Amino acid sequence: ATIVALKYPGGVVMAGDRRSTQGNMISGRDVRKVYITDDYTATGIAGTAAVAVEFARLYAVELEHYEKLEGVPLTFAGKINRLAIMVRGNLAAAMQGLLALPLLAGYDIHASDPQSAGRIVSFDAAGGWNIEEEGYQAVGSGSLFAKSSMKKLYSQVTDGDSGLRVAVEALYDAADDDSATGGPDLVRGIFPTAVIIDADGAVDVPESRIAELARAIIESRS
Amino acid sequence: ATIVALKYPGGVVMAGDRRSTQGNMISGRDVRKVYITDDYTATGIAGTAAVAVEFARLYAVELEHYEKLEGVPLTFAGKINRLAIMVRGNLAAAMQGLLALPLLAGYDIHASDPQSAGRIVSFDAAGGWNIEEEGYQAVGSGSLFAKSSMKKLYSQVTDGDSGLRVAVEALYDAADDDSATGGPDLVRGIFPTAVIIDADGAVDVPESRIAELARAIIESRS
Amino acid sequence: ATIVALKYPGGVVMAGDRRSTQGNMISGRDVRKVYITDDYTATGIAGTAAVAVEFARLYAVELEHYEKLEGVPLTFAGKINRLAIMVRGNLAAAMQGLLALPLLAGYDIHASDPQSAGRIVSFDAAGGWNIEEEGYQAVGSGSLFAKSSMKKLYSQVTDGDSGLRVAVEALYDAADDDSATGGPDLVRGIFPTAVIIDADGAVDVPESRIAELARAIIESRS
Amino acid sequence: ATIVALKYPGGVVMAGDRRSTQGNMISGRDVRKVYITDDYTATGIAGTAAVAVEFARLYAVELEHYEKLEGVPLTFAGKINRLAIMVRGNLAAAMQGLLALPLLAGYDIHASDPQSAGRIVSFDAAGGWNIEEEGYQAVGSGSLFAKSSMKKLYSQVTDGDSGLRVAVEALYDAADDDSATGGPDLVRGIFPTAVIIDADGAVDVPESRIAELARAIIESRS
Amino acid sequence: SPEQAMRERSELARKGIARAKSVVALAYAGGVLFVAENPSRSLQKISELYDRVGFAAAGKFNEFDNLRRGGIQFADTRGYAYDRRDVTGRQLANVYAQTLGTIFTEQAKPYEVELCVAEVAHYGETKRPELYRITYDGSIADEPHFVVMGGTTEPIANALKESYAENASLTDALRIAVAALRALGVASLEVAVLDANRPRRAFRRITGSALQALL
Amino acid sequence: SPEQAMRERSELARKGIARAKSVVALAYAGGVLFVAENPSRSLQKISELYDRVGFAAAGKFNEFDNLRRGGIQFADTRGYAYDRRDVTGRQLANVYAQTLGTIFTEQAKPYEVELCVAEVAHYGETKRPELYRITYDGSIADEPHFVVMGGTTEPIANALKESYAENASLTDALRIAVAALRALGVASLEVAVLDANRPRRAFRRITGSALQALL
Amino acid sequence: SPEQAMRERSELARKGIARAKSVVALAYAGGVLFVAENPSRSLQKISELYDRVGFAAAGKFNEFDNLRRGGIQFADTRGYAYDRRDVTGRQLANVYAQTLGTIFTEQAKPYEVELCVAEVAHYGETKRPELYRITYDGSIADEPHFVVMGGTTEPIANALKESYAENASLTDALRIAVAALRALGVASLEVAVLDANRPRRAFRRITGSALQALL
Amino acid sequence: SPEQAMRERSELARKGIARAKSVVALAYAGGVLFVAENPSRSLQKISELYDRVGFAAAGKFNEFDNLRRGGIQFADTRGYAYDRRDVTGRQLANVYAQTLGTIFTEQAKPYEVELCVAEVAHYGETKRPELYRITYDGSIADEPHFVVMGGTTEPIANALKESYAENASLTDALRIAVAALRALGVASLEVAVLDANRPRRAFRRITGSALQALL
Amino acid sequence: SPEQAMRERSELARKGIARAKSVVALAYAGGVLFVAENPSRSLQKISELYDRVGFAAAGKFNEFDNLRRGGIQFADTRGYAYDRRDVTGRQLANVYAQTLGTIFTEQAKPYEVELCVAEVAHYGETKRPELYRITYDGSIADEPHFVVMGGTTEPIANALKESYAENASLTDALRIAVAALRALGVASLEVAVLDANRPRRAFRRITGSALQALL
Repeated sequence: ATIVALKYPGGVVMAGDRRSTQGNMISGRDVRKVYITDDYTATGIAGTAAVAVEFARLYAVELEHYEKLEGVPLTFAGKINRLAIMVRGNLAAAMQGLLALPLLAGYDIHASDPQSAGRIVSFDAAGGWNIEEEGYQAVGSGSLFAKSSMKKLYSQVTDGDSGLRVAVEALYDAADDDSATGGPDLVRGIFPTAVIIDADGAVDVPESRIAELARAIIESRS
Repeated sequence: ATIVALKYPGGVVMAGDRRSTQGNMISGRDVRKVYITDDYTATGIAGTAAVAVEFARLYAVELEHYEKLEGVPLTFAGKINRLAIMVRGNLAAAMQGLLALPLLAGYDIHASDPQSAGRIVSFDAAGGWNIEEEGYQAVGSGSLFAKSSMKKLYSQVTDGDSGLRVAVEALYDAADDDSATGGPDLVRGIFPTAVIIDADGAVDVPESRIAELARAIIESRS
Repeated sequence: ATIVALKYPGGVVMAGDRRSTQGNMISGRDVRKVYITDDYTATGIAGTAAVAVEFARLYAVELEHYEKLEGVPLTFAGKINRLAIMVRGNLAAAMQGLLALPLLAGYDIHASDPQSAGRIVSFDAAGGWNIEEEGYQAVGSGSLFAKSSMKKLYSQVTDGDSGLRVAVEALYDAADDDSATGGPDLVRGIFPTAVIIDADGAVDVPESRIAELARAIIESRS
Repeated sequence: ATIVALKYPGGVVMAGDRRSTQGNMISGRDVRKVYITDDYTATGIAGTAAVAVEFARLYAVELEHYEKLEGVPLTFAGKINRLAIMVRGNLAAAMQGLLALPLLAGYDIHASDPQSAGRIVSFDAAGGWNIEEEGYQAVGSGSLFAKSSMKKLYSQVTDGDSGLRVAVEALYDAADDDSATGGPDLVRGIFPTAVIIDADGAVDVPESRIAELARAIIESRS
Repeated sequence: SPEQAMRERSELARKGIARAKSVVALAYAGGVLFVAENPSRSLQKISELYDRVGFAAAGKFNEFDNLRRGGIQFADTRGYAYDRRDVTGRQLANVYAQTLGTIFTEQAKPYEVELCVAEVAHYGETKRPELYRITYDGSIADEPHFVVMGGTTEPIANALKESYAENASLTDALRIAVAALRALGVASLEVAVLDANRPRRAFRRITGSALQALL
Repeated sequence: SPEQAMRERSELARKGIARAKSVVALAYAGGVLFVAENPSRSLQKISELYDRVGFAAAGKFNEFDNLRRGGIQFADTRGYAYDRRDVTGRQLANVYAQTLGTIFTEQAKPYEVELCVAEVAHYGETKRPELYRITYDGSIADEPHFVVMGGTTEPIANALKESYAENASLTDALRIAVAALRALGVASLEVAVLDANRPRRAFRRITGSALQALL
Repeated sequence: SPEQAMRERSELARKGIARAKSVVALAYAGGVLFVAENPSRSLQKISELYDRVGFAAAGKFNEFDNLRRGGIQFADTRGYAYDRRDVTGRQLANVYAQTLGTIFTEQAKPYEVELCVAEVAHYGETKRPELYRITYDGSIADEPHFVVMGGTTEPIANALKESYAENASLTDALRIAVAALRALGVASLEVAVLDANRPRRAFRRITGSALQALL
Repeated sequence: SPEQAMRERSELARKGIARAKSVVALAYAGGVLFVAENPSRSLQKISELYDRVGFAAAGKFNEFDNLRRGGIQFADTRGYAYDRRDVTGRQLANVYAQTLGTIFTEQAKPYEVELCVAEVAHYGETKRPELYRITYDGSIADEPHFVVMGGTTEPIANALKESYAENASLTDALRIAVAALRALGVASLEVAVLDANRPRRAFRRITGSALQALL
Repeated sequence: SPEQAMRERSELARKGIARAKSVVALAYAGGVLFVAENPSRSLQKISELYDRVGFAAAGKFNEFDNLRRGGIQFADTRGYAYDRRDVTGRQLANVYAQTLGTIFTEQAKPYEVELCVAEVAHYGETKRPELYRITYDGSIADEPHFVVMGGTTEPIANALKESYAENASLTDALRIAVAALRALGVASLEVAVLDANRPRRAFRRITGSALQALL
């Protein structure tokens, strides 16, 4: 399982693969791991479908509950703090074999420069968080291969389409190197899922755009 | 022990075997493991008779209690959530040697397309759940053989009779490969139990239909 | 220690041996392990005299307490449920070396067919229960030998006397194969104890009938 | 340490030795282990002087407290039940190295046949109790030798004097075979203590009667 | 002075029930019939408790709604602990009498409600239906024919004391009760039955054109 | 002023019992006979407590039903803790007197009940039956012949103070008590006995045509 | 005397609500319209509870603000425990009636508030809107057309009982309600709607020049 | 006003004891003699507490029965914690005075009882017997010769203030006390002694023909 | 009678505040100005709560000192749990209204205090200052220009209702408020401002010769 996130001028993009495994046995082929949590943020957890959907459900409930009580949404720092509290309150269970490390992507609407308002936040096992400054991040078992691919491909990113293409290619490289990550499935027609957040909000990327991008990458590598 | 479930156009079918074992010793020959829990759902737990009947009893009590308090039945997602809570609240005891993994089959009456309203939900040890998209699922110690048999036989399913026949044949293959699963007993006249759920509700399949189907399969394999 | 139970047309019979052991040392020769708990049920626990008498005492108190509070006796299913709760609430102590597995025999007066109203219920270590459908059951350390003897002798049972004779012969075979079970003692005059439950209620079998039956079996085997 | 009890026509007799040991070292030569607890019962615990005296003190307080509150003494079965509760409430400490197994002797005044009104009750580690039917019982580290001696000598018991003599001889045999049991000490003049319970109540046996009986046994064995 | 306080609390409760609308329960050939005046399709006065036990009430809505939820919880717990066939309407009527007596004694304001519990026989059995009436102070009475609660009950009680026919049909009994309440179309009427012919669950509501036909 | 409050609570309780129906207990040759006026087959005024101990009450149904359940619980716990033969009717009468005195003193409204506890001898023994009467304030009295509770008791007490015959038969005693209550057929009568000839459980109810024959 | 205390508490609460300002809720073609007089942009009288449920209140600000926070907490917990589509306005109205009745009975001073709960149909469905009115003592009523709370309600109730048109437009309904409240510009008016055409969240506020245009 | 409340509670308690029957305790040559009027063989007024300590009471049966059970529990616990010879009647009289004072002060109704504690010397010792009288408010007094409690005590107190002889026999003392109570056969009399000549337990009851002979 | 008790508690609180000294808060070009009469340099009437939130009070010192400490604790906990920019003066005013209403209702004596909460915009932002007034019973009002609390407020309220100029300077506003309080030198005056130009913490005190120059 691998989720990637990268920043482009005017927004941020996040994408993940679709495989779930029980040892060496493939247990799922259509897992969704990236969820929109509010109008300007999205979360991705590298794990089973249930853990991702449940963590995203609880985080979205907390954010909307605050918005309804107080009349205004939380600031980006407040959202990071609430997520960090939820992650920290699970360390004993994580060391008991149930560890969920999330990745957060968002757009800050109160920033002075809108072209650099995209944000990426990662978390560690102890519950610590870091705002990333290089422009990309990856979590999961193929995260090192994906990060090494983005390190070489990031110079080509100039807007949303280039960023989406680079994210799909990084996921393809992670699948090429690690067997717990699933590649594009042309026989069944299953492709990675992506979310784009910009000044207008977080939207889901349609499956045909991802399919055309993945097919172009495959013909390029042939 | 093995329970199978598969989707056909207009409904869903679920069936299980009748054997209980204590090591290599046969302890039961007439175990019932599939129970109707409400008018449109059925549950199957791979285990002893008492665990299956008690889990089904508690789940049915919870569903009817909600229906009586609120005046309306729960949605399908609410039923999944309640079952997932019950499964999750048993993980320590499961790792203590008492693990019960249920399989849920149902018909959603609020879906827009009635021919695809059948649902199959599986659970994992940690309590996670997945809605299945391939059309069939199996749990138990012979679940891999049954799933490999359904993978090859699923193209023949076009309605309720074909689905019942394919389910019985998958259980026969599981019994042929794994000794904890019991096959059709012609000397004693004991056959697997099945439930069919469609737009009119969940009904038990009579024993003579299953008996004729199993006899035809046996003469085909001879 | 072994207790046997079998169903005949019009009732049920239950019998147990009289030996208690501390390792290889004989510690008791007159242990009673089968007790009448109400007007239509009897219980047998394979163990020491104190455990059997105390469990039977508590179960009888519970049944009579309900009957006095509510004005009516419990149904057979309610009695099974209460016994299962008591058995389940002892699992940690059972794994601590004090395990008591009971066997229940009863006559259901609300059944439509009085000739098949006899019931036999067994319990497992985890607390699970099963209603038996073959016509006989045995618990204890000689239960396998007794069950294999009843499997061959059950075709001769046509009424209460035949059932009593087959039960005594099964206990004799268990004693012949396992040293923790005591056989008929002709020097001291100690014989197994039996209870017969029919439409008129549960009664204790007199010792001279059992003595004559055991003597006839012994002369037959000589 | 050994305590013996046997039944004669018209009553019961109980006697114990006087030795306490700390490993192989003799730590006491005048330990009293048999105590009168009420007008018709006596208890004996195989152990140190303090444990025997304290257990007997608590049991006597409980019996007299009930008699004062309710105006009548408890029945024999009620006394057995209270003693069994006290013994059961000590199992963890017993497995922690402090195990006290009591032996109870009594005379039932509400029995229909006064010549068989004597009772002997033994207890096991788990707290279980048994009413004895053979006529004698022994507890302690020399209990097997004493029981094997009483098995051969019990045919000579016809009244209180014969029973006392057989009890003293059984204690002598236990001392002859096991080194934790003390024999009659002729140099220091220390002899076993005995209690006789009959229709008139429990009385202590004077030391000179025991001394003459022990001297006659010693000259017989010389 | 305890007698003055008891008299005042009783007067308060009886004024409270006197200003409410009327619900009547009748035993007929197929079970028990519940008829109440309710212009709201959203707040119900008649409900089920268990498989063969029914609930009806008159007075303040929130108080008897709380009572109905508590009774459902009690019946479900008892049925799961012992078994389903061990739950009867007598136990529910007794538990309601105890809780209403406790509320009347300990609480600042008594409940202004009147309750009725109805039970029918199990499937394939013949037994006369039972009707229990529980009053605000905890008094419990057993009625063989009919129960009238709420509003002015004497004229309705007379109009039913006459013309009541045992083993009557559903249509005749419905018409008779509708006539008796006047001493009302599909709207402003809530109607339910306990159907003894049903296999497990005897409670069902009669709504819409099906109720229109039977009127 | 404690005296005024005590007088008012006593007056309230005695009015409450005065409006209830009458139950009478009589000692005869075979044990104790319970006769009460009860037009309901569903709410019982007479019950058993233990093997040889019986219960009877008059007044508000829910209060003495709660008392009867508590007494059954106490007797069952005592019998299991010590043994069965160690449970007597004196202990039950004492525990009832303590709880009624506590309710009379601490609670807002006293219980409007009157209780009677009856015991008979064990099987194969000869001992005179005992009757204890417990009053709402906690007073306990021991009666040798009969107890009358509920309603107007003076005329019934006279009609039984005369014509009472020790070692009378079941039929004669039943007829005598039925006559005395009038100062009633199979319906509206609840009848039970404590039968000293029974091996373990002495309580049994006389219902239907068997009661009709003995009248 | 319970009746005097109840009368005084009711009088206190009704004086309290009588001195407050008026808020009116109206059902129109696209959902429910909330119009209230509020000269403050900082303390709001109208709020949302869940996806299709709205909140309105009149009286003391802190009391109904506490009630609104409690209702939001209840709705969020219920939606997370079962699921989102299982949360309706009926449950919220019932829980509000229970808590207001408890406050009226147990607390020293009753709440001087009047509440209204509104629900609309889910996206792509056709169902009539529901309006529930909850009163300080816990009374709950179901209204089909409109609810008027606070101040003097009879003239506003008449001015809306006439001229009310079902399936009216947003502009016509807004003008009609603004006219009825006079029996007020962008300032001193708080306006919100429950828009049935929205996919998930139906609540939105109309502020500023957008409200000016629609007037 | 605390003084009015204290006066009323004292008056209530003294009326309560005034309507009860009389029990008298006398010191004679062999110990202490208890004589009481009790027509019941089942409810006892005289009891033992410890080996050489006796109990007597007058008034309401359930209150002093509760006190007697508490005293037995206290004596048994003290004897087990320290030892048997460390339990005296002074400690019991002090604990009774403390509990009666607390009941008189804190509880709604005071106990209408009067208690007496008697102790005798241990076996093979010579010491004068002690009699302590504890009153409902907690007052404790030490009496050297005799104690009279219950009913009208002045005439009995005079009839014993004369004719009392120290070191009298059992028969003479019994006759003297029986004479003094009249200012009664085997029935209606409860008689017990604390016998100083007994080895451990000094309490024994005189019943039946043995009591008849000594009269 | 709840109305009499509420009237008496309100009268007590309003007498309590009437005997206190006056504090006035004014919105000017650079933020909010606090001016109070305080002859003590040691017990302060004006304080800060958070980065841009200020506190002022009138009445009994210990009560509003306790309130100020509680508000500081609440603001610090909220800022640490969510973040600093998520703490506003509206939440503090709401929490103060809730706690003052609870004290007015449940406690024996109400608090004789009047509170004011002021907030200014964050650094580099343009937003009008907000002034909230919280009254002893829990009433909360939002004021756009100025708040006057304590003593006789009508003449000061008029002297400020005239001559108040928006976007005035610090010196002019200080002189104007000093003039209005007379309807006072460096001593007997406590002066503080919320300076919107400060980066993080907007609260600062004006003491000594710096205050002398600006007068």
